Amino acid sequence: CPTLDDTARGAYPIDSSQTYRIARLCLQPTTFLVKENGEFVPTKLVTRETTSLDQIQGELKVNSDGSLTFVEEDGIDFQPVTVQMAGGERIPLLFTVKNLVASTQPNVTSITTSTDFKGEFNVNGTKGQISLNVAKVDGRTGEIAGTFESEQLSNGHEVKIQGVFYASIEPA
Ligand SMILES: [Ca+2]
Repeated sequence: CPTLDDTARGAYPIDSSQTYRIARLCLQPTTFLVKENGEFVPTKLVTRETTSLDQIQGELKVNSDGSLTFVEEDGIDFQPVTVQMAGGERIPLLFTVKNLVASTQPNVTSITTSTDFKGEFNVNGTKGQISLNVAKVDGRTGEIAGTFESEQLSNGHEVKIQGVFYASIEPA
């Protein structure tokens, strides 16, 4: 995924008289864990091609409490990934956030390094939860970066996916 400029700094103010969108959200997994004996255990990524989900986008709606809700409306729908257990079993997964609806804390006056988005997604047989932890904001450009954690049930397994993300926020 893209990265922020090395001098990126500040907060990204949110004008309550305007409406906003996520123009691009890219999720780059760094870890796939699969439940075995009740424990999420690490697996090795086998897929050599890109595993990132990119181009995710949609409105950021305002709720009655000043929180923002991101509604995914377009983007790459899924990425097929294969991971390998320690003992050699290869497991195909579809990494996705299709139909994501995710909200921030109340009283959004600016996107900062303490902003979080939490929500759920669901597509076909997968039901999932994800948290986006913003870690860096470029207030000039609307670019943000952070880490994410998702949990879902893809292909008969319970899977946790974690990684880094990049996003760009802008007025409608
Ligand atoms: Ca944070």
